[PDB]
Amino acid sequence: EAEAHKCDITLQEIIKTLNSLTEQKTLCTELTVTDIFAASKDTTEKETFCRAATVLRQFYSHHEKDTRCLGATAQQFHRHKQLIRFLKRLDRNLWGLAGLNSCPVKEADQSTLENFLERLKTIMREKYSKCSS
Repeated sequence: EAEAHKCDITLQEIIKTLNSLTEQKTLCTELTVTDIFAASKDTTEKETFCRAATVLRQFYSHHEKDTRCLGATAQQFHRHKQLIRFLKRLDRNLWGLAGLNSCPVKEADQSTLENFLERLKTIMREKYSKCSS
């Protein structure tokens, strides 16, 4: 394989991964991030992945080792480790498909990661239901 539309395999898999991070999105999503869905005009899916990929980088780099998401139990420690891994995979694949270099994320106020991930699942599914025809 080689001739095709990079979107059916790499992206459908990137969708199930986007839903995997939606499992623990209540205690770790209480950390305001940037809202990249306030002004979408000429931005396509690839541009929205490189931007959301930069914000996803700060999520797995800083919160990956923050007592905030940790909690105070040994069980939440093993579960948290699984969240950081699923993130690394979506940080290289989400924008890896975009094929971009710099992505100055900046037009956005302090939104809550709860509504951010919410719009991430809605955009991935709704727009990928027509990726292939």
